[PDB]
Amino acid sequence: GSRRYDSRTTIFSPEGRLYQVEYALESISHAGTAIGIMASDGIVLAAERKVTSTLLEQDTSTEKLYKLNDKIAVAVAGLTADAEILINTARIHAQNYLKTYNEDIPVEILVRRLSDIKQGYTQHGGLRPFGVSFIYAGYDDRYGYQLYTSNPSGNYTGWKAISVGANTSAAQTLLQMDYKDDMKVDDAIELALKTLSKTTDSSALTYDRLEFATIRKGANDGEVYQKIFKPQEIKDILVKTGIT
Amino acid sequence: QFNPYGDNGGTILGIAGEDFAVLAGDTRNITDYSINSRYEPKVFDCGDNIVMSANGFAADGDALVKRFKNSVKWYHFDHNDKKLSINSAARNIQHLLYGKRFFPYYVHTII
Amino acid sequence: NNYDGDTVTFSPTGRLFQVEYALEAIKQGSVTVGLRSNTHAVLVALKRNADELSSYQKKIIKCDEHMGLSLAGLAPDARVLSNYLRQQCNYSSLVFNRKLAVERAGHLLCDKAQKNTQSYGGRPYGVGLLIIGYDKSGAHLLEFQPSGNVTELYGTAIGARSQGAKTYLERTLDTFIKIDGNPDELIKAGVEAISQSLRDESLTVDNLSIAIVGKDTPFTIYDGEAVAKYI
Amino acid sequence: MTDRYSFSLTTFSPSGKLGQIDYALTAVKQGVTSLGIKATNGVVIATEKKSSSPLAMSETLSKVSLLTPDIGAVYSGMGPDYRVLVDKSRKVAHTSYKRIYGEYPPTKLLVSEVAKIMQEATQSGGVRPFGVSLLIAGHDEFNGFSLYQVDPSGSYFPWKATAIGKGSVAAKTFLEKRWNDELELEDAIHIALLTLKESVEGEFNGDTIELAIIGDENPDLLGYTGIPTDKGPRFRKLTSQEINDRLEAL
Amino acid sequence: GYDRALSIFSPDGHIFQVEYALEAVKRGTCAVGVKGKNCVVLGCERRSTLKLQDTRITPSKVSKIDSHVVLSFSGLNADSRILIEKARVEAQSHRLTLEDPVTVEYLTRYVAGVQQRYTQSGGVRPFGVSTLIAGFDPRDDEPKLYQTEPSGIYSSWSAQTIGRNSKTVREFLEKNYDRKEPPATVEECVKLTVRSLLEVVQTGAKNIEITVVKPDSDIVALSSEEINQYVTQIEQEKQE
Amino acid sequence: GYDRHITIFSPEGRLYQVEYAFKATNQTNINSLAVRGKDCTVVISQKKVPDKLLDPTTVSYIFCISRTIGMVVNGPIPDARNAALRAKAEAAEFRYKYGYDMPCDVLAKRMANLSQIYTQRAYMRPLGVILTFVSVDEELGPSIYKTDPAGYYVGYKATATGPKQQEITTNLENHFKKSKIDHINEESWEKVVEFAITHMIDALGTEFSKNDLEVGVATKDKFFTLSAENIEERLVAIAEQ
Amino acid sequence: MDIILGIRVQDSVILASSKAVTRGISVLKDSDDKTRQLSPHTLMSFAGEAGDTVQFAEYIQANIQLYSIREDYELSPQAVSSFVRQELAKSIRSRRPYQVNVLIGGYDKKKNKPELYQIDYLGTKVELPYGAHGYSGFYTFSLLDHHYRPDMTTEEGLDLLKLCVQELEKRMPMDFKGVIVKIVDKDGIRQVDDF
Amino acid sequence: TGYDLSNSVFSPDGRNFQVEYAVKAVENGTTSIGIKCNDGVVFAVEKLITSKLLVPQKNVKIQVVDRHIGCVYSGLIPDGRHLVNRGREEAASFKKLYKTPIPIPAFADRLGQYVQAHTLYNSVRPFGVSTIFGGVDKNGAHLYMLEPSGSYWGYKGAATGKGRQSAKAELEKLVDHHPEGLSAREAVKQAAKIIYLAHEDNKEKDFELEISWCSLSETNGLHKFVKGDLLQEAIDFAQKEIN
Amino acid sequence: DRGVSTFSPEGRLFQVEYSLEAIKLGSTAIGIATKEGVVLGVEKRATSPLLESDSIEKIVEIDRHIGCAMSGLTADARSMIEHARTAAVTHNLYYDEDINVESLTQSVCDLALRFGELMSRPFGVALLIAGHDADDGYQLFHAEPSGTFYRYNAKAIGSGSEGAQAELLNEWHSSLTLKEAELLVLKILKQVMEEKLDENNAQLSCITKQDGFKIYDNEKTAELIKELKEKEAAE
Repeated sequence: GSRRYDSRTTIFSPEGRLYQVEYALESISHAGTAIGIMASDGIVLAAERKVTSTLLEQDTSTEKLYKLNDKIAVAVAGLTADAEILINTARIHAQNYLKTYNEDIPVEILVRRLSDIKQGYTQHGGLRPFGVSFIYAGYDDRYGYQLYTSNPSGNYTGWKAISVGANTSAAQTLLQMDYKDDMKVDDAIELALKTLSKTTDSSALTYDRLEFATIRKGANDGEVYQKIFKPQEIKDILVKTGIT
Repeated sequence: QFNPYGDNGGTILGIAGEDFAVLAGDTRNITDYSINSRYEPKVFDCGDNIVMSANGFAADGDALVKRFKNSVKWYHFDHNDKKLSINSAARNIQHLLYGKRFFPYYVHTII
Repeated sequence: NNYDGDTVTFSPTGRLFQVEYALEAIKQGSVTVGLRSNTHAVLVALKRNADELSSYQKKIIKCDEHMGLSLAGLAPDARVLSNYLRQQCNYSSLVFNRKLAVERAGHLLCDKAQKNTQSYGGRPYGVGLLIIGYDKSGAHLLEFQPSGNVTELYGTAIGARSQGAKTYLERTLDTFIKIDGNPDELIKAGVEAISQSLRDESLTVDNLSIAIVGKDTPFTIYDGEAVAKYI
Repeated sequence: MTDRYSFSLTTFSPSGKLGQIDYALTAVKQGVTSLGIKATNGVVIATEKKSSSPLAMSETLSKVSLLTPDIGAVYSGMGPDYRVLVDKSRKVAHTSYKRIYGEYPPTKLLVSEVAKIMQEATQSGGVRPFGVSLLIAGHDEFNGFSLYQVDPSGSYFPWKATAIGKGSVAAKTFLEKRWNDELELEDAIHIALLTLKESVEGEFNGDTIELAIIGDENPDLLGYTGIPTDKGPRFRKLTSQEINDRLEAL
Repeated sequence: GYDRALSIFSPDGHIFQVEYALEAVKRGTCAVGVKGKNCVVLGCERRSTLKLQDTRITPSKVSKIDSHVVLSFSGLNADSRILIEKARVEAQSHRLTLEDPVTVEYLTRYVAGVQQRYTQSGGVRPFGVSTLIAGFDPRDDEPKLYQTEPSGIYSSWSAQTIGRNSKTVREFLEKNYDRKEPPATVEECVKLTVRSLLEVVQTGAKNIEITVVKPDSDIVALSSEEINQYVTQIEQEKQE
Repeated sequence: GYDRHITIFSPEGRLYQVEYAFKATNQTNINSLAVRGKDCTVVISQKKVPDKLLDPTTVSYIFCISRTIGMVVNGPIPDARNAALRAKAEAAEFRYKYGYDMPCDVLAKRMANLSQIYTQRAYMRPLGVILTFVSVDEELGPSIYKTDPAGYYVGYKATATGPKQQEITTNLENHFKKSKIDHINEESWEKVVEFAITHMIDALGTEFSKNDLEVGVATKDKFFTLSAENIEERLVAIAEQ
Repeated sequence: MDIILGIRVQDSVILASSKAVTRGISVLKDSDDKTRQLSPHTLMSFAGEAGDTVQFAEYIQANIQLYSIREDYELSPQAVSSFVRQELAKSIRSRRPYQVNVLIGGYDKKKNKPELYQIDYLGTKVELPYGAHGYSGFYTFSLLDHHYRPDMTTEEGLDLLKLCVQELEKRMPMDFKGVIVKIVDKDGIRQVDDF
Repeated sequence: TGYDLSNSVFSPDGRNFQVEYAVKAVENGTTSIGIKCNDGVVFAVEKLITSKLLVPQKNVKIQVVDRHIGCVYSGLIPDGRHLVNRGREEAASFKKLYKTPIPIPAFADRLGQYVQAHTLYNSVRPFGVSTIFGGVDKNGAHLYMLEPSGSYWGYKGAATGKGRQSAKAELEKLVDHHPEGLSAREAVKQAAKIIYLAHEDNKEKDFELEISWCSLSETNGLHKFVKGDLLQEAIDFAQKEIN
Repeated sequence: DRGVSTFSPEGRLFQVEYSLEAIKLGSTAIGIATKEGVVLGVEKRATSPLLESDSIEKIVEIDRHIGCAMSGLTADARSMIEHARTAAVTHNLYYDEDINVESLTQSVCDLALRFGELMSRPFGVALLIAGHDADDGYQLFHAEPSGTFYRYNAKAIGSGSEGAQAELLNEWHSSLTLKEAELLVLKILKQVMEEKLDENNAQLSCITKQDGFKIYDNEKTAELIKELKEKEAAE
């Protein structure tokens, strides 16, 4: 019968590793680097686009940064198409919670569920896992600002600052070296860009090869605002930190 | 409207002695004011020394007896030809009847 | 070799190795003999214990009052097939008030065994059966193989070393076919036939199993002290 | 019987590639060139109508397809995969949008829906990926004119201008040289025809070239009159004759 | 649906997928449980290749199933969430139908059954997780500690460890735990637990977690300093 | 090398099972041809009855799908009949649902989509056949539409299929290069059938008796096959020319 | 069932709920507690169809207790009341709908405010200073309209409740066998044992 | 390669080897034939008598479908039974909806499509039988033969199994020597001979002959078995012609 | 691979034969049937001194008249026990009587071959089912994952079984008393066990018509262990 053509996506190696998870992680390591940094007064998301062309429409684009609800966003590393499947799930999950409890969903709860879905694909159903790692940036009135990452295994962990995708080893060392706890948002913005600048595989860092976002309470009083940066705004913040 | 039940009349009677028991019933079968049959027996030997009658609506009575005799058959098949005791027969019949709790067999059963 | 992974694969010469391997389990099974006259049909079965501390695996199953079988090979498969047979016999009685023809019983088993040989994931039945019965056209003996092939016979045997019994019955044919209206003489010829298949062991009292069905005889099994008469 | 293939046929190799997506892209690579260019007041999508035989009637084979009145598609790769995608794309524009909101989906969202269908063929049990890349050009009130590319993986990107298939590498270089953000629709059509002549080997005329635009509303193509707010489809397929007119002035 | 038998016997009578699940447990961070006279203590190693971790929000290694029972584990983290969720749902279901919270043994038997089920079901792999489950039965002061593993077998332990280098720390507990005298206080019990982790961990910095469970739903996590004091104290008496 | 056993891509983006289904298309070693008149569409196919024990009348690769649609098949008969039965069911359902007769080109597309599905879905094998659909459509006029195991389809001025297809194709191409038009400029279908058989003979370089051929004709509102006697009458007319 | 009242005062929510359980012409029980603690600072009283009331209450209770464990956090009264409303709203279009009316009295620890929610079997939710289900309201709403103030102390709330129960004992046709009273404030839930 | 291990896989020639392997199982079986005649059809089959223990006349191989159709087959017997059970279901449902008994060409395709269906997937095995069948309907007599591939045609005469070539040659003679038509009683005789002539290729074992027929005049259009004096008459005619 | 339900060329089911290999790796379990009762005994075999030995539960009650000992992948037995208990209690509900030991055993054995591509693999555990009924008296059954069950006068299963069974062949006769059988199980367990037999690392039980099925306390067994040491030094 058909058994002959079955890869068996959900089995252990003799070392006790999930082959497909491992290989998906290998896949993700060639994806454009994404960085999240959490400050006392906000969160930065910054990501590098896969080697853009000059004729690509840059302003009406979305490859790396996505909005889940008004309080939560994600940075993506891996297959975009896979990520959008999971994003719409997460969006629906957020709305079910709001409808049920008349309260915005706590950041972790959304992250846990999305991670649980990924986990399922590694244990049953014989399908390939999603080739995606997320950085979740969000706010709720229990833990305030939070960063999380989840990967194809369905494992998630919380962070002060973290990178996913390409060159995470180099990227993490540089963040570990300059990160401080009292740090403000605008310093994190600088750290984020200065890190990508050093870890990119490109000749130099330019506005057109970047997506950028912040989550601050720097709107008006006890209420949170998400800012997905326009291309001009990224060009400005790049000059403002003298990287160009 | 279709009425799935009817009343076939008749009456039955069981008495227990010290080392015997009798189960009797008339052989008349009726609907309304008509006789269907003057001899249609409704007391049956079911094997294992059990006799049974299910009086009331004949079609349900026959269905039940048929099912019970069949129960005796399979009791042998499944339990090394063991004899079905009268108390065990009784309990088995309870489950046959109550299995149709929401669409009952219209019968008074005696064994 | 390359073509024995499952029942759904033909070999290049047109063989079904999984069915043939199923046939092989029958050959390892303990011998059982079937034969009939025009008034009775008889099964004799050599039972097999595990050691000196164990029971002797029963080989004969009653299907209805007028029908039953003996088994060689996987016992659980015989349980499934005999159960199916009991249901078909029963269905025939309850619905039609008609005892199931031994011939129809055979057709029904063939078709049930066949389904397991043409689809993915299943396996063939690993058991052979000898069905005896007395119906509206007299005494009958059938041989069931899990290939699906069912054959009507005067006499036969299946299992390990059944070949001895099979040649004896082939020689004894014109004698036993006419043991009409004598129960114990048909059983004697069955016991004589099954003896042609014994090696380094003789028929004991908890070793031998006999069944008889016929004109004025419900299918019934003899065991233990009730077979001592025949050793 | 039935599908016993409930497991994925596309899986990660140890190096992290997804083989079947890669190979689907290779099939797109062999496909005949097609392209799209975005002007300020329109979009143009074009492709070669390379024929199977001169006995075949290539009018009956449409490589450029209307999806909604303001959205059109063209492709490179395996035609029959494209054909069923157009069928599904048309239906999904109704079932998951028009039947809900009473209007047609905006370009980006319909593209998103097509991409989803293609992604699912990259992960679902017992299927291979689609062997095509699509270029989808459209207009909607709030986003204006747009042009998207959808790949076998389900990925999509917006473009000012691009090409796919056989001679894409040359064509993309050509388009970079001639594109600007002030192109008027007629200019883009002329650039499209120029780019396509490089990749076309044999005859180059109105019968060997298929070409459509997303531009102005066409009330003459509506079918009826009397509702001011309905002004007609923005999608229009240029006639064999219309293409030839622009080939003299090439 | 997907049917494949992934857990099957090999010719030597081994189910490799179950055994490969144990390999994943082996790679997991160490976990240990020790029961006192009057308490159970669950300690867990935390690998220090991860700094810049946010420990307010990062998943804790010990989890409450109910207010009186806790579960820790070694192996795949994502797998463990599935078992914890089921156990928590079962805990509430038990209270609802029996009008009594679960016994630790019952809750263990349940989690073990789920794991077992996944070793002979089509289309699924076994859980790459072994658990330590501990607490106190309702209205009972005797402490309980159980261990489950991917095969589905479960059992009671005076003290036990799982995960990487758990053989080294089982060695330690085997020489350092007297059956005739269990650690008579909370203080004593937590000490023996931290001591055993220090055979394997490193500096006991952000590297050791301790959770202390006492009768009548009395459960608390120790903070860095509280643990640090045990770390600092153990080392001074050590230089001998 | 299991990428050659099921319909998944090979490293160079090919589908081998689809390609091997095309090779099964020629297994019967029969050639077919279709042409359009003014009023009609004619399809002719070789008829070879090797065994003397066969009933010649039951050997056919032309099917009447609907009252108006005819279909000729190049490939093994079991797959051909499978394709025929489905198309009949599809054309009948279409009429029931939409209140008008299924057009040739639409039926062709539907069968093409069904075929595509077997090229993408793994548990389904492609049918080893090529389907040439013919009619006189009420909107489009005389029509030829052809489907293959890849799910490809297109309309034709005329076409041929089989082992010697290329000879027949170039023969027909050459005629239309000359004739300057899309069709056989002929009044009666009888003469279009005569044209068809004539160019079949030139292209193949063989002569035909009445039992070597099989002919189907589509006219306004009906499709019909010719009998051996109708073909004999047609062959006689060709001889006397 | 029958009588369930609630009053939110300055710092707490008080729930009074009748003690009788009557079936036919027999009062089977005169000490029935028609309430369940959903979380340490949230209490739900209930009245309606026999069997349905408790089954529903306990089902909600289990769900909230499950949430509490999973998230190691107490859900706000608003969120619990919304969860409860959604369950009832599902039920009304069920094959057999739960016929249960509830009052949810909670203390929100983030806001430091008491909150009272009245929800009927249809899933009609309203936040109120005081609430009643059934015929109770026909007497108590007018009485409370008059004597209620938003800044009342827990003690004043209890005296206002005595006045309600007295009016119900005067004019209600049936003997509801007095009420069990519970207070929900910043320190949790406690029962007054002499009313 | 490995193309022959899975059913429904095209080889690079364009063949499905599993169906070809099924044909080998057919070629391995006993011989069976069909002869179309003036107003009917005749079926016969060779039944190898393996041993004296087989009850003669009692292992019937020919099967009736509905009241008017006979089927006989060579190869895996249970596969043939399965196919006939399906044939019976198909004829029952045709009669249920359309009232008229199923026409023979119509019936042929029901089996054809069903068998062809067993070459479409790797999860089933092809049928290991060639089936000769036919009968009489409102358009006269029809004889059909159907292979594991699902391929079938109409026949003047047909044969399959170990002795197919022998029988075929013998059948081709009859077709040449009787262009005007063979009669029912005639064909019964001829069938007996051909089975005897084709038994040379299976001659270790001796056999039992079995014949059936549908003729519009001789059996009223219904399938009946040939027994008693008429069978012995045809057995004898065959005994003549081998000697 | 190859189908989970495949036959070998010798006509045996691969998966069934392989489960038999896992049962051989199991801890030893022994049962002996007598006219005064059936005795079941097991080697507990704790993997470390820290594991509390009374939590090892390889002897199990099915009904008051039926008990069970296991050997092999013991986690696989939980659902077999659960089925057994449900079958027995259900039988009593339908028939107002005790369920026959053989019928019980048959019901359990029906589960066993219900595997393939129903559960994903055979069971990796063998059971000694022991009980009493009024029709056939005291009985001992050995239920394998092949779906086959044999009645035994005495039987050993597990790693020590081939040695133990030869030992049981000599010692068993038709007139053993209950006390004799208890000592005999203890004796043979001590022989085949790796570790030294005592009241903590082995366990006893029996089923009598009068008192039903009972597991023995560690105190009670300790005294039978002392008693056995005394009988054997004394010749």
